[PDB]
Amino acid sequence: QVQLQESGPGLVAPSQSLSITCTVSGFSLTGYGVNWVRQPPGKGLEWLGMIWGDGNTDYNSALKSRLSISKDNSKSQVFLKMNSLHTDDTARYYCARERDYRLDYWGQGTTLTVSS
Amino acid sequence: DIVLTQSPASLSASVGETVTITCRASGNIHNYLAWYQQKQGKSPQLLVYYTTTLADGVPSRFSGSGSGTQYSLKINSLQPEDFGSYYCQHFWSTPRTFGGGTKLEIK
Amino acid sequence: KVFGRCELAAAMKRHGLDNYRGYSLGNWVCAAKFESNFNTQATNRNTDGSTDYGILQINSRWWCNDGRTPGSRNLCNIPCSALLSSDITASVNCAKKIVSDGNGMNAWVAWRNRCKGTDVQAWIRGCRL
Repeated sequence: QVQLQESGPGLVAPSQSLSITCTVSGFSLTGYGVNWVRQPPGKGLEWLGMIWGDGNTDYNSALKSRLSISKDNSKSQVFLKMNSLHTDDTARYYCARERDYRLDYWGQGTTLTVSS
Repeated sequence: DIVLTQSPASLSASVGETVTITCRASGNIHNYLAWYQQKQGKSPQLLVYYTTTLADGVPSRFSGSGSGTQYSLKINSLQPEDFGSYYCQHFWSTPRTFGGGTKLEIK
Repeated sequence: KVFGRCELAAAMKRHGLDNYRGYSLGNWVCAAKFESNFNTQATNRNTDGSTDYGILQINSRWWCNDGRTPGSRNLCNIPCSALLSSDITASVNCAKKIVSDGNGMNAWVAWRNRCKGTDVQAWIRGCRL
């Protein structure tokens, strides 16, 4: 059964770095990519980046300097690390499995609010 | 970066109508385009990938078409559970981007 | 014949492999790179009387008949030397028999261990198609 589940801090001040976890089950992280996508309140989807099965990463052009994605294949976890947080980073964050150029399974998302 | 222009922003429709949603790419994405449906308060769900191929379990009333840079999703004889938002996404190299979304709502 | 990546890609698309059973074209070019290193005459003897033939390294005990392997099933119903051609039609038609569903490319160990999960589209970007 393919499952992806995000866990994150919920609320953060600009002085913190954000770390969100995606724990997956039902597939190996060596055979699939995992993408990270966010959606601001009542807005459309925004692509943040990905990590391929082989460990290579690719990022959204504008956000690349603030983002870092990594994974631990034995723990079945993928991490999105984000720093220099702004209030426009308030969104629902999603990890989704990529299988041969489509995102076929999505997590439920975690809501993050960026405060003062 | 290839940008996708999706239109319309909203569509009002009755059950049983056929509607069409379009995404135009600023550069050739070579058929690597996917469509997602997002119901109120749910995760996006894959509908169509590589322009025309229905995902497992999607009903045949959804059809995708397009080539090069203009692409369409057509929903024939839409049903109560088809109302929600729809998004297109390209997969030609990186960065990937999404269309701005179309809200399909009840008339 | 040793193919160039774009030329093999164009020939594969002409024979219906692009999105065959949901597999994008780059998968098929990445498999040929790691299996035969794009050589139509490639051959591999195994630790059993089977030998793998041609561009997609098709096995003589199961898919083609070489009249030399103990137990030949010959499910593609083809002689193994027909697969050693510079035209890839025979090799593609047998590969299409092998891949009966969306998990069938696991038939090639090199694709599963070296292509699956990587950016296989990199093999066709910039090719005319």
